Amino acid sequence: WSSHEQMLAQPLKDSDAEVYDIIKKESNRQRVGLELIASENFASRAVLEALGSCLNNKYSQGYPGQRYYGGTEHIDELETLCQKRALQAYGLDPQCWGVNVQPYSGSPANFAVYTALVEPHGRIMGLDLPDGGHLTHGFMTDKKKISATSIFFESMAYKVNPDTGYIDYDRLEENARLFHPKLIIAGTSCYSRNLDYGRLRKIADENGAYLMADMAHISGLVVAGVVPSPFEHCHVVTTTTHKTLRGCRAGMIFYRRGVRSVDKEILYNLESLINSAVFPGLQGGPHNHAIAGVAVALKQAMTPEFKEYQRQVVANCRALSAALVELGYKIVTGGSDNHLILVDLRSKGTDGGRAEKVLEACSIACNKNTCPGDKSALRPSGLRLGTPALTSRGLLEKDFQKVAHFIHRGIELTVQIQDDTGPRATLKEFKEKLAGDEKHQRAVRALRQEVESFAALFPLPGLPGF
Amino acid sequence: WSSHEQMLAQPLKDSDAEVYDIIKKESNRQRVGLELIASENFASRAVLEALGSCLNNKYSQGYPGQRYYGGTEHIDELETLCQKRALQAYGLDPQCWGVNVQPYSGSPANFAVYTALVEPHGRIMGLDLPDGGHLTHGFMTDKKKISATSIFFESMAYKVNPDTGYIDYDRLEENARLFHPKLIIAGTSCYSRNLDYGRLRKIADENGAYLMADMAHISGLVVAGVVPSPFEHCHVVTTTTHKTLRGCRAGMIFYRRGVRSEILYNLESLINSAVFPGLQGGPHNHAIAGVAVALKQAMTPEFKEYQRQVVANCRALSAALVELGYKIVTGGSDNHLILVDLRSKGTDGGRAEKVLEACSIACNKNTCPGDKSALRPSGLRLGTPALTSRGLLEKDFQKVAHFIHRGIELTVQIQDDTGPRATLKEFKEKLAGDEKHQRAVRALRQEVESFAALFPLPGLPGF
Amino acid sequence: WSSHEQMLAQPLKDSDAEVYDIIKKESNRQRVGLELIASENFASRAVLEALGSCLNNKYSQGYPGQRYYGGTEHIDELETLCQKRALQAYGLDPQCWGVNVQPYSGSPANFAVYTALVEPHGRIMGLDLPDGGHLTHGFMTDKKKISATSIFFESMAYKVNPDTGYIDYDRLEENARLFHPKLIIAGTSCYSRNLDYGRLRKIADENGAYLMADMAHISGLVVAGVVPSPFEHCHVVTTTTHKTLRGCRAGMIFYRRGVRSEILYNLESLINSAVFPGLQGGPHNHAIAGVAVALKQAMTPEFKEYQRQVVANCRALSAALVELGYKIVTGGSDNHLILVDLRSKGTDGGRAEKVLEACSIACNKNTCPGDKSALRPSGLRLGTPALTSRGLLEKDFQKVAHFIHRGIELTVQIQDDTGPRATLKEFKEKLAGDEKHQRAVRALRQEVESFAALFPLPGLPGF
Amino acid sequence: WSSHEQMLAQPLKDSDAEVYDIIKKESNRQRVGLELIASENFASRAVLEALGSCLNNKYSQGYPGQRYYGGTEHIDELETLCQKRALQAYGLDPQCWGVNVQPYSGSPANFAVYTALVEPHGRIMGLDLPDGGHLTHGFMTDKKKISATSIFFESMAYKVNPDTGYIDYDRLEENARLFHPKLIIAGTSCYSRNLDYGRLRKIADENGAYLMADMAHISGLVVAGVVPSPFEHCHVVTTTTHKTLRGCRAGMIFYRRGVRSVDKEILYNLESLINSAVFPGLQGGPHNHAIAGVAVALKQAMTPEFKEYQRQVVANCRALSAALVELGYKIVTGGSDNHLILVDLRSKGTDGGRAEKVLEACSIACNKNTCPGDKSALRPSGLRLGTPALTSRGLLEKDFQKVAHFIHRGIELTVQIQDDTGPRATLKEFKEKLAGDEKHQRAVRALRQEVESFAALFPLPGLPGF
Ligand SMILES: *Cc1c(COP(=O)(O)O)cnc(C)c1O
Ligand SMILES: *Cc1c(COP(=O)(O)O)cnc(C)c1O
Ligand SMILES: *Cc1c(COP(=O)(O)O)cnc(C)c1O
Ligand SMILES: *Cc1c(COP(=O)(O)O)cnc(C)c1O
Repeated sequence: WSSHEQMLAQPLKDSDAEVYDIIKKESNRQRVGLELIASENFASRAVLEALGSCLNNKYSQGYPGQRYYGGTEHIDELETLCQKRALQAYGLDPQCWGVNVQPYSGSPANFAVYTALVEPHGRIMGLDLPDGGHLTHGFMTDKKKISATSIFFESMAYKVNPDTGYIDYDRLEENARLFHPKLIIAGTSCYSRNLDYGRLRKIADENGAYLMADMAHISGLVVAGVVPSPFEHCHVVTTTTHKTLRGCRAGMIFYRRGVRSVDKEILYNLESLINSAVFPGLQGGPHNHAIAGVAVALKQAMTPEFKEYQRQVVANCRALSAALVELGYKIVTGGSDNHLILVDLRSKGTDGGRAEKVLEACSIACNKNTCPGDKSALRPSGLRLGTPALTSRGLLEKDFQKVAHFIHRGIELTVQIQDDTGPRATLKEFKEKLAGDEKHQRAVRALRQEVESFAALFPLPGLPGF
Repeated sequence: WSSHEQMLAQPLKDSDAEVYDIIKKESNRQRVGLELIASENFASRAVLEALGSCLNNKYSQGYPGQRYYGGTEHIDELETLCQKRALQAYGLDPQCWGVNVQPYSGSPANFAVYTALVEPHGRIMGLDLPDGGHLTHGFMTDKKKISATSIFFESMAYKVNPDTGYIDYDRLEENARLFHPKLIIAGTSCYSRNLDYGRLRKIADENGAYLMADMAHISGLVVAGVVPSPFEHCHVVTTTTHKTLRGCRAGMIFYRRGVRSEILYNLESLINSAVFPGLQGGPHNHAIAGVAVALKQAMTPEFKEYQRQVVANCRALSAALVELGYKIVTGGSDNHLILVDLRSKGTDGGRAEKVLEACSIACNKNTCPGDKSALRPSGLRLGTPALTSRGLLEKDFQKVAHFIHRGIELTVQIQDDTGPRATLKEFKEKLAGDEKHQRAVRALRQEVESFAALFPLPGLPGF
Repeated sequence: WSSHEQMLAQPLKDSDAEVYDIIKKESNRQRVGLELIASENFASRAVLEALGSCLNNKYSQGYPGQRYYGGTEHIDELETLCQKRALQAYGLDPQCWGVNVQPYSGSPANFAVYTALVEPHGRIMGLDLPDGGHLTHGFMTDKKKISATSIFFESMAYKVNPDTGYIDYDRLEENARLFHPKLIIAGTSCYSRNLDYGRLRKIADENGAYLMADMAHISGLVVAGVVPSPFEHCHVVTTTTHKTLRGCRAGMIFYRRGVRSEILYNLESLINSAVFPGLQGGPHNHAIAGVAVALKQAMTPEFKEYQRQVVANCRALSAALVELGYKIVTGGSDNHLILVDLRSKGTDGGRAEKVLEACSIACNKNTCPGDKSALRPSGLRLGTPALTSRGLLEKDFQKVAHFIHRGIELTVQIQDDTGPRATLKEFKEKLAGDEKHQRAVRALRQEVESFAALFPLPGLPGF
Repeated sequence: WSSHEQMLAQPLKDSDAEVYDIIKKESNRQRVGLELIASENFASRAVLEALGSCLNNKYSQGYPGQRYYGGTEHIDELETLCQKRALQAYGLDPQCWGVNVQPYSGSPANFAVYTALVEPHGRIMGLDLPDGGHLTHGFMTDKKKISATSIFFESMAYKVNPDTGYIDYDRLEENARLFHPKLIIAGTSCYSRNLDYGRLRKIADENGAYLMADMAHISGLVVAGVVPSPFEHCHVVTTTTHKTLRGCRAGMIFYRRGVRSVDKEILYNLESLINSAVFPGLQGGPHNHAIAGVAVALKQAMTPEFKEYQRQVVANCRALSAALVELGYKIVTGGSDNHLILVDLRSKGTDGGRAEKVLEACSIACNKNTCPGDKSALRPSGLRLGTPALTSRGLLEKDFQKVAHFIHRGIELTVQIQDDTGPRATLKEFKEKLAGDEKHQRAVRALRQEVESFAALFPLPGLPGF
């Protein structure tokens, strides 16, 4: 009873040794590994410190103008500030753009938008998952609706041309006339090229639909001006605050304000619809500590250092890509305009399914992903590789060329093991063959060692070993 | 780059002076004010430290043993551990109960459950908002569906008896037969009494519906065994991890496993699939560690003692207000809060909350079962969790009751000066634009803040 | 071809002997039986002749002045005329009322209205089936939506007070506030009392809902002014054109025009668009002519007198049964039918309807407000429209009451012989497989049919 | 009060002179006009006599096995008989096919099927309206759902290739994979070619969807074996009972029974779902007089005379088509396989919108319809012409060649008037110019005379001038 007050003041290290130890091991794992998973990054110490603030305590349902409770003087300064920085970072005129900074994450932001502009059973069109689309843009089969987007709304995907790897805008244009979407989504999870927002706006307008961009993956590149901005043609732009923006996990919803079209002119009614959908529609108390973190990240994102960082991200990807091509690997669309590339491993006689597991055992992180061709999702041919994470650690072109070779050594190893299993062997048997065969296990150990020694050469953003 | 590395290692104080200053002022505001808003609390230093961990960086869609990406060895140890502590804290047998610890907050947890068990347009019944219910349990008018629960599903509320302030279980029993709910919700935002879970389970079973408890507000009291547990009769229990549980903001979904009545439970896979890949993306592992830390602290006898104190304080605050002539809805409370009917003093919570706020006494308005209009709620909701975390005891809450009373008297004054009939905007002007009054506020604020500064403020060292 | 032309000019008797024979036997069955099924009637020769017209051949999608195809000069004269007579028959000012005469039947008319005013998942409230409501007003269980109304829309029933047999308007008033209906239905399939349309309009307005009356059963009584008109308080009135109106099978949708409360009515275009191109295709013009013919006949004093006789007969039949010791739900009736609670004789409508059928006395079972099980309805619904069209008067219905009584006694007998507890299939065996009994049936059938043959059978000359 | 009994026995002629007169004028209109509207026909006297039977009186909700009331001995003989004849007429084995004969019309039958197999918001794919599809197969715009099919369900149309006029099965195959239909509809309102049911079954099976044929327009041709049967590949076949089947207005639902697929095999659950949807789902008391009419029509449809009639129907269409082609008219898909043709009037510098009204004034009935090309529905280029109606009146090839010339004289007249109005004149102005200009009005009168004199040469099926 007396120690209750001490309990509240006791550091994590002393209070919960078990959780503390987990964080420590995790921190060390991140340090000695090579992060190539495209959606991964490292938040700055500043951002992380914001999350532990007393901002966790205040309930502030509503918005700066109208909150359900009082005592929000400072919470209001914060959310207002965060909104100012968000618009600023993207060179947006507050008279043409507004922004909601309360979404809990990327998926919640998207859903708030659908709930506001689409409504139950409204039609939505998004990039097909196997072609690089995201779950939240629609995901269903001929017998079931899996994603909440597909469950509560009516979704239909649009594909990429498998012979070029590019989104087939022509086919989408024709299909939109028959499907009658209320909203079209411009955003991807695994696509290395810029999106033709202008074309998509024409198609959207033609069908009277809204054009929503989900820039989650390129949000950081956009700020630095390294890839064309989606704010030029879209009505709404959703995004995560982590990934390439490098903040804590959260989301934001940018929306247009003012005149939409002439004749006499009609206006944008996006603002109130979106805000009401976020609250009291879908969420409760906003997570202010996360809003401060996002704010901090937005300030850092406007610095020339961040600008230079993003140029480096894209340059590294180009270098990594060229080095892999020189090694004989096939890159979808032949290359990239951004931070990632999709490597078609068919060019090496294997698949991303087996490759990702072998590379993981070597402490090289990345993930499998189907290539536009692929006649089966149960054996994706590609590997998605992104440069954001390692670039935040200071890796430059030369470093990524060395990384390309580690990955290659990995693919060679994966091929070795596969040939040692059989043509009709299962992924489970493959994984087991890799775990219980000292022969391959020796190869793994040796490559892991080089991979981790090379990784330890670079700093690990965050708190002092936390 | 030279400076790029340092930008990422730089402290918040130096990196972003503006945000830092805001936190500082906020920290100070919390310190000198008296927090009586029932859903507020103070997270421990340990919990807050977890949020700043490198756990922020890892993407772990899926679940332990079912991850999309590799490299989740430690994230798995964490989520698994968090689940173990969640079941443990509530004395739940892992063969009868399972738990999802990925919800981003209270509302997201509820929605995941509806999406899993109810499905589009499925019927849901919950306590009517004006009678103390929560938005996420249903909120619509005769012309519009406001809450996402009411938009994507078909909701119908059940009311409390305005003459007793208690949920009218009889009427709910009759209406369930006509409405045919697929799910009934047992949980509140402003109700001072224990819920008759057993009765609700009978009604749910009768209609073949699921009984979901939303213990967000009493989750902490439940752990300490200070109020009956909803795990005894419900099929599912959702909850926030903050509020009375005192963790960081997040949510959890407890669900039954095993035999239901041979017929088994299919809750687990439905709920997990709804959370992901259904509604969410990457879980927030730093928040999961925070919840884990909070669950360990919640099993300590200190936490147990804390919760007893919370309820004792509420009883004391309640008695002191009754002695001062205030009317408490249902006459008293079984938990951490009370709904004070200000009609007994000739005013409303709408005007009272603003005057008390100006005096640095935080609380909020809320309609009382009677109330013939939501635009003039008669009550004030007051909770003891926050101040109890600061060490306040019965004697302290009696002093607090007096400050609140001085406040009510002041609100009434600004009311007599405005006339028996005046808008709320007129009242506020008289409050902020009257020598004697703005002066009255200043004087009470001073005493309120001096008394408040006598107690410690949980959290990180010095902001 | 030589014979092809004649095949199309050939009479039914020569063309299809098998179908012809069926009609003949059916015609004879109708002649020698006693029709007491409340929804049955006999269409006049004039009405039937219209159905065989060349009006069958013309496709006229759309409406007068709004046709898809040309060549509708006469179809337009017809539909326009039919609309004029419909409004006229009910004393409706064409500036306050409009009417759609294309519905294929009663159910299609109701559905068109829901589709127009309610829309997918919109809420609808109607009388509970077991309390005398109609399928199309809502029909679902706790596990399944059976009626298309319950499948495409969200329905919730309102009940009658089992102690009085009257619709409990108070409870409906309270439930409407919680359910938030978009449309409330005033109409029944088995209810002997007038509906409190005024009360229902107050409740509808309070919730901003539309009040739709489904007068299918009393449409004829309404025309003759024998029961209060639903056109006084409702916004929409749907109806079958057969039953008590005595036309061919079809339906109509009456809707208000002008000012509702400035706010006007938008019913017309919504309803018309829902019927077409919404739900139907080419209208059945031969049926529209039949309805027109029936509406002209319905405005004659002869029809007026007929309807008075219908209600008088019901009163007489009712009194004779009461004198015989039978219990009538709500004690009596205001219209053409009565619901007889057979519990007062130790049996149920389920067994009674089958025995009476075997005696050539037609009627059907129906649950009484009390009834603790639909698998053993206690009542028998009896209507006087059909026999009244055959000329039966009070004295005749008293004789009919006795035949029915002899029937009930017989059903009870087959019941005593089967034991206080026996399935329905056992009862039927004893009925058809017992010297004394099948013999009892034969004897009563004979008297029933001899008495029935004393009256004329409306329709075409000789089939 | 006394005459009440007389009132019930009074003939229509004496009872309601006004309605009687209308029928008479209508009967005469049908006699002197030339019916080319593809969905029109003339019911036989036998069929019409059935409609006036005492069958109008009996309420029989439910089905032969289970009715809500008793006294259905004969109604049961009737519905049972009608079902037997329906299956028989189409050479269907009652162990593989079942049939519901209670639908009130064509549209109600389709809706009962959607309600049974698709369910609320289920996806449905049908031929696009402007390409010859039917309303009940789906009809919506980018802002509104008009047809009840589009309101209660989620529909998406599939188009015909505008360069060939044929349904583009390839595109439909691709789109079905993205749309995930639960049911695909094979049926048309204005399409002159046979449907590739086999191809559609492959596509349906691929997506696990049901294949429903709506043979309303070719139902009669199918019975006579003049066009391939949809019962060979479809799971369900809906149809009107009038149109080419020549019965009274009603509808039927044919559905498969027995084994569906192997592996071990799964069965068809269509029967109970469809029956329950019709009742107590959507309808109330069946219209027995209409069921007898359908029965009578089904018996007549199995006669060699009917068989010969249908061959004549198709031969006439071929002749009408050739005569119009020789006159320089463009027929969509170049010709027809059935009872109708879609004439593209662009080949004559006018549209079906103006043409249908001029031809109507000349007592030549037909209707406008957009041609696959058409860049606007507000000016459809085609005229749909069917031969069923006139063929029932005995018209043969020579007769249809004369009809082709009357129609041509009509088109020439329509062109004359249009040129007399202006390039940007409205259809309303065109219609008014045709009604208030004695010059054109004289042309109309003269052609009408020839048209009606020639029409009076043939018999008019039905009752003696009724
Ligand atoms: C990652 C990603 C998301 C999901 O973000 P969460 O924060 O995990 O919920 C949504 N959309 C796109 C385009 C993404 O890349
Ligand atoms: C507070 C509360 C919630 C909402 O929690 P959030 O974390 O704000 O999103 C849900 N349900 C009940 C019963 C509550 O008290
Ligand atoms: C009979 C009846 C109906 C149904 O009419 P149908 O013509 O059978 O389709 C609808 N509503 C009420 C109130 C009825 O009595
Ligand atoms: C005509 C037609 C219909 C409509 O029939 P109705 O009886 O008018 O309701 C439905 N489907 C198709 C394919 C048609 O040709």
